[PDB]
Amino acid sequence: KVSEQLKCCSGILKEMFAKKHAAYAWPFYKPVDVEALGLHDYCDIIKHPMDMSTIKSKLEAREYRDAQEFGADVRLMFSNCYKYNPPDHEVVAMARKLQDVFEMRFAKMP
Ligand SMILES: CCc1nc([C@]23C[C@H]4C[C@@H](C[C@H](C4)C2)C3)[nH]c1-c1cc2c(=O)n(C)cc(-c3cc(C(C)(C)O)ccc3Oc3c(C)cc(F)cc3C)c2o1
Repeated sequence: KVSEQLKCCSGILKEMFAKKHAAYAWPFYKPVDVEALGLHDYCDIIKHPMDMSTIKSKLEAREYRDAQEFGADVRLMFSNCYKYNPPDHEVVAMARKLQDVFEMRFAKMP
């Protein structure tokens, strides 16, 4: 059922938070601290910021109708990173390693 795939989405997000991915996952745990980093143009270029904490809140508040809507937010998080940053930047390399974890689990969902 729809509520079985949303249970898997929780498991996928929990995995993305787990210790074994912590070295490359941490930049996506919470909203980009644009204040502290002095990224004055970030909110102008990124219209819909997204992060794993915001996704966790939305998932616990059952604001995702299906896995596809959860998926769109995970991919928005990564797209925001790929959009703002050059391809050589360390955060892009970290995004890709975490996205690979997401894409494999998301694809193998029953
Ligand atoms: C100095 C921060 C930064 N500067 C850039 C640019 C550098 C350059 C000028 C202009 C346009 C550029 C080309 C991208 C800004 N991008 C970032 C950037 C983008 C990020 C991003 O998309 N995500 C998802 C996370 C981070 C980020 C966030 C944080 C906290 C404070 C926890 O919010 C710390 C460090 C971050 O990014 C870095 C990272 C992940 C690894 C690294 F080695 C250095 C970072 C600055 C960043 O930092």
